[PDB]
Amino acid sequence: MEFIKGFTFGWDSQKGYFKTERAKESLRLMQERTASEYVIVALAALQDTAHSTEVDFQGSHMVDDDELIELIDYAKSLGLKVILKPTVNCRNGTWRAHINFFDMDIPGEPTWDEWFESYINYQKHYAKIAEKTNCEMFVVGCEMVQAERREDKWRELIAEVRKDYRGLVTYNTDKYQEDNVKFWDALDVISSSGYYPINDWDRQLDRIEAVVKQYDKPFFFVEAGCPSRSGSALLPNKWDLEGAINLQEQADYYQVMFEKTASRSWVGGFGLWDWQTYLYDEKDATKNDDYGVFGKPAERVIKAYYQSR
Repeated sequence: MEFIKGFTFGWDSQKGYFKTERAKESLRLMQERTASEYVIVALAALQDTAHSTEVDFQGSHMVDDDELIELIDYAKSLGLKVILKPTVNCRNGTWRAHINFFDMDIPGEPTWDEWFESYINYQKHYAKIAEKTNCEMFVVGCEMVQAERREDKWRELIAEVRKDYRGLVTYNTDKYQEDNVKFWDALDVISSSGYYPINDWDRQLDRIEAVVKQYDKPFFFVEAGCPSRSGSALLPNKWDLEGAINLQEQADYYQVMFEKTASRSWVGGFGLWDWQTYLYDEKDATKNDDYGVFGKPAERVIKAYYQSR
């Protein structure tokens, strides 16, 4: 596997976003300003709470199949490779790492089999799209920490995805959880959200290196990045961190992340987080405290390193 110079796209998208010209424009800017060669198209189905059972991918929150195929087709037209990442959020705000049910099946109660029935049908639907558009990779889940223990149901899901998609298949685990997943053998690539503190890269990379050396599969940080806020470089996963705007902090994180990881040949790339479909105007970049790199010093750090290799 080649080093994945990737960037995440579309996380802000709702139904209709991908029909628009500005969506196509945000994508080209992302390729030109970053030198990304892969785009990770991250989408979010909806379920009501962390313990609901119906996973909704048809509502206004979700792009339609045709505008998704247009957008992927466009990315490939720009010369991009495409990684398709369909995940789930909760309407009540709960981070999906908490989706979880009783180990036992209780009569009046939601079960793992119900949630996996819906989530697998969600997954199969976009596996079919990943195959017909020839996506290079498909990531069947994202940061499902409390659900990772159901390795039986995940392999069932993976099996169902393989019936629909011939390509590379991975699961996206959370920071510090790279070894929590006991089903990497059923997959082709290992990937985590590498939101690691700016002062802790040596210890964490060393920990992950021992884990991936057991598997003989490529690995990459399918999520990684940092808001431009004071305090963000210590907790870069915290999207809602409270801090003053700080563009240098974001660039410093990126600069150290690449220094620390360029030495590990097993770090197989990044899905940097994240590039919005509806991009803010450049004039506004210096006032943006968010993950975006457009028009910030970090934009130049990322492209320079993606040039490096």
